[PDB]
Amino acid sequence: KVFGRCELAAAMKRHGLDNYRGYSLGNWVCAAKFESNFNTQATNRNTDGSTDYGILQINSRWWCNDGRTPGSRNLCNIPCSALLSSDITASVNCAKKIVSDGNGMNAWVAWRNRCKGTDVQAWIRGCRL
Ligand code: NA
Repeated sequence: KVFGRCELAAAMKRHGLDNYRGYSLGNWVCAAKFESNFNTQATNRNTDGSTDYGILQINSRWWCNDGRTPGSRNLCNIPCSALLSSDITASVNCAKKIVSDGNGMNAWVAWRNRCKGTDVQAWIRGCRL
């Protein structure tokens, strides 16, 4: 599924991401935009052989099991393919564990490089939220 900007914002808010660990909703929408272009089916391989999955590009090195990342962890206790669903529940619940791990949203390279320190509230402007 390719989400619209306000559609995703509304769904993230319903799932409790707005101001989760202090990150306003615009941060999460900005992160999804530059991680996946709002596409739930996005995948990208990393140099170490792990793979990033879904709208928030969650990595198989730590967070999910894809059967092809030996020596890795599965801290969200899910198969990585669950992160590609049109239903973003699994992605959001796993993202809540990531952002809680001590590094905040700095865990997402695209957030630190393209969202942090910008006007992230612009990403929800015009939405009925
Ligand atoms: Na894994």
